[PDB]
This record gives sequence, structure tokens and C-alpha cells, in this order.
Amino acid sequence: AIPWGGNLEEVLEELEMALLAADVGLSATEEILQEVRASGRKDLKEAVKEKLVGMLEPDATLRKLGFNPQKPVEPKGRVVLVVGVNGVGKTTTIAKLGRYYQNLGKKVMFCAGDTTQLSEWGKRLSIPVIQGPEGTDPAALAYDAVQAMKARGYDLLFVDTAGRLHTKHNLMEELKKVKRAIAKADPEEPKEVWLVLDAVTGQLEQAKKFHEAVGLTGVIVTKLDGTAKGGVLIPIVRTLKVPIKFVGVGEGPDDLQPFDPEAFVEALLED
Ligand SMILES: Nc1nc2c(ncn2[C@@H]2O[C@H](COP(=O)(O)OP(=O)(O)O)[C@@H](O)[C@H]2O)c(=O)[nH]1
Repeated sequence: AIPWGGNLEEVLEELEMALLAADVGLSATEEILQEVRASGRKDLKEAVKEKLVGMLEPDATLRKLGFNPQKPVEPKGRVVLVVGVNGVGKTTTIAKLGRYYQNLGKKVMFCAGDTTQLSEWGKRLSIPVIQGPEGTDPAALAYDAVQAMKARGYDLLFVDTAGRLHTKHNLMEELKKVKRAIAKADPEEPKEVWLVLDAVTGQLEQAKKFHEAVGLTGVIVTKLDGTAKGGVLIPIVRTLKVPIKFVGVGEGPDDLQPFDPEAFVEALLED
């Protein structure tokens, strides 16, 4: 419980505790504390919320404007390239993404570009999966998938990718190839490139490599039902500078929640 209304120095000491306990981490926490003193506002809970919300929402034209007139997570286009290292919940996350968007009325397709599990999810969810024979070129596959999505009038295509980091072929170059192939099928695409990260392993070095290669537009952080306190989302967005799109909160297909930075911040600071 943080004493809003107590002495300036009392609020900050219990804020540091709350934030540190939440796994927001020393670097971000110190930043908030610095930011908060500076800003000589009487309403420090509202001031704290603004700084925490602020650092989760890194998305020029909006800077000039000062608000977003359109503000409900939805891909900006039809194709979402999903990237990440193996074992983070990439396949499962795609399955949950399909479920979530098909529950909203979208026609969703999957592309099995990790050349098993995805095909089976597609059957279960009644979602078509573009898939190929044992080791097919994932890039040629992604191109066929975008053409199939266009031709059959589908709204969303989720492209699964390899996540093995020290193989004979460079993972990042394979990704750029998939991304180039998608753009030959539809040059506006992929409008989303989404990194999947483990909460528990809330550790970002590799994550930056993903961004340099293919240009992230968002992150999905899985396993927020785990021992990692939810405050780890803060250093994730500070470091990556793309918003959290969804949070994974269990192993079943409905355990995916669109991220709400305002609800998150309110819950972070709750008594
Ligand atoms: N508890 C929990 N488990 C998850 C979550 N997301 C993924 N998993 C589990 O993580 C494991 C790895 O998932 P998988 O889809 O095979 O990961 P991939 O190798 O990254 O494609 C599976 O056992 C999933 O059940 C989550 O949000 N919560």
C-alpha cells in the first residue's frame, strides 16, 4: 500500500518498493522516481500512472498532435509475421491469436513456416494452415500463404517462423527472406512483425537482434501466469520500444489477453 497524500519522500520510498517488488527492475524504477520528483505535481498517483503508461506506449505525427484520435488491438494489415526463439510459446501463441481473431469474426489463416503442432491447432480451430512437405523453403511457403489469403478473401494470416539460434543457416537472414517473399505477394505486407517473449525469461539481447533484422511492431509476452511478476513488461518496452500487443496467461487457447497499459498500471499499484 503506497501512501498517496503523505510526504513527497514517503511516497517515493514506498513506490520504489512496489515497483522493485513487481520486477519493474532497478533501471526503470530509478527513472520513474527521477521523473516524478522533477514534475512538481500535487497528484503523484496520477503523475506516476502517466509515466508508467508513457513508457509502455512508445508509438511523430502523434507527438505533434499530443493524442491519438483513434483511441482495441488489431493488426494494421493482413499479414503478421511472428518471430522469436524456440520454447517461448510461438506456436501456441499463434493458435491463441487465431482463436481470438476468429472469435471476433475474422477469417484467419496460418502459415506453418517453422519447417507438427501448428497443423493440429488449425484442425482443432477450423483454421486453414499453409504447410509444405518435409523441409520446404519457408519463404516460398509464406508467399503461397499470402496469395492464398488474398485469393480466398481472408482477413489475417499469421506466419510462424523458425526459432533455432545456432544452426548452419543464419536465423536472421531466413527471416529477412520470409519478409521479402511476403512483400512480393503483397507489397504493403507484412504490416506487423511480432516478437514472442517469455515473461520468466524476461532477460532482450536476442530480441534486439530480431528487431535489427526484420523490424518489430509489437511484442507478445507469454507466461505471465508464472513466477515473474507482471512488472517485467516495463523494461521490455523500454528496451524494445514497441508496444505489448497481448499477454499470455495460460496454456489453453483462450489464455491470451489483449494488453491494456492503463488497466495494467492501475493493477501494478493496487493495495
Ligand atoms: N502457463 C503458460 N504456458 C505457456 C504460455 N504460452 C506458452 N506456454 C507453454 O509453453 C510451451 C512452449 O510452447 P510452444 O508453442 O511449443 O513454443 P514455441 O517453441 O515457442 O513455438 C508449451 O508447453 C505451452 O503450453 C502461457 O502464456 N502460459
